[PDB]
Parts: sequence; structure tokens; C-alpha cells
Amino acid sequence: EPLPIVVLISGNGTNLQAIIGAIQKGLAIEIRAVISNRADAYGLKRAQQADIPTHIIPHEEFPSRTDFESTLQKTIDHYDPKLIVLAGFMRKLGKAFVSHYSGRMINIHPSLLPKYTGLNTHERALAAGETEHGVSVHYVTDLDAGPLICQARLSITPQDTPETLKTRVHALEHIIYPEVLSWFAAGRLNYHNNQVFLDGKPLAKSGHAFP
Ligand SMILES: [Cl-]
Repeated sequence: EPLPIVVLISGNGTNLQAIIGAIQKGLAIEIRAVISNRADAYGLKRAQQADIPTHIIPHEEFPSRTDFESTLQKTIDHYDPKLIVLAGFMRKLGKAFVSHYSGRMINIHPSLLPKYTGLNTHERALAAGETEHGVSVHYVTDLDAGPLICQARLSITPQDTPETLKTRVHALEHIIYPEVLSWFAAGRLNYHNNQVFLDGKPLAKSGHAFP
């Protein structure tokens, strides 16, 4: 029986597409709604194509961050999701909002956290001369930070450019996000006392590693 989620987006929503595809292939997830803070997010079209209700909640149209967040939370909660899943959602969320969803809200980030929070991760890893790079899935707490669930890594080689890395890491995103969602659907994950547990066992701080 599918675990109900709500997905938050700001843009293209490529990870939303990956989840949509995985569901078609049997992933036990129901996307009850997709919510965007931008009317021009292509991800809205991805959702509509899959007959998923979409909500636009333009953050600038609210007197304050808390009003915006209030409408966001009420819109989310209407669907009684078990999990809130960020997919390219770019607004920072306040302390209260993050608390309301503690243990129930996750994000995917195209770096090996805690390195390279923020934008342009691939170019920054290259510029620093990293030999490894990848993607992290974590609970939301601080910019792109929180207890790690899963981290997938790959090698940077001499012919890599920021574009090859972005594309190769995009493949890892499409693999690991739906996989983590499958862990939640199967009741395998817990967040307790600053630690993540998988099948009742503490994960390493870096989360479950691939390869
Ligand atoms: Cl590898």
C-alpha cells in the first residue's frame, strides 16, 4: 500500500519526474500533490501530465515569511502526507516550519555533504580538485544540511567537466531518491536523537553509502 507524500518544487523538477517514473515501475509511493512557490516551474507541467493536483504558492505574495509558510503548511497538511519531499525547492524554511515536519521531511542535494552546500556544486568540486563527488539525501533541518540518509559517490576523472559531472550526478539522483523513498514506504527508516536508523541500526554519519 503506497506511502502518501507531497512534493515541493521551485523549478524544472527533474527529481519529481524520476519519482513519477519509479511509481510507474512499482515504487510504493503516492504523490498526492505537487506544490511550487513559482508559477513558472516546469515541474508543475510534469505533475499535471501525471494527473497530480498542483498548487502555486508564490512566496512574494505574502506579507511575511510566516504567512507564506502558514499557507504552505496548510496546503501540505490538507493531503495528510506521511512524507514531505523536496525536489529543487529553493526557498529557505523557518525554524517553526522545519519543526512541524521533523522526521517527515527530506531533501536531495548534488554534493557529498557537508561539502558544497548551495549552488554550482559540480564546478566547485572540480575547482577544488576533488577526486570524488556525488549526491546526498538528508532530513531537512541550515542550508542543505541535516542527518544523512544516503550518499552516492562517483569519480572525477581528467576528462570530466562541470557538465559531465552534473549529468552523471543527475543519474545518481534518479537512482537514489526513489530508492530512499522505497525505504520509507517499507517502514525501514527512523530519525532519533540526531541519528538515522535503517532497519533499526544506526547508519554512519555519512548515511548509507553507494557504491
Ligand atoms: Cl563507481
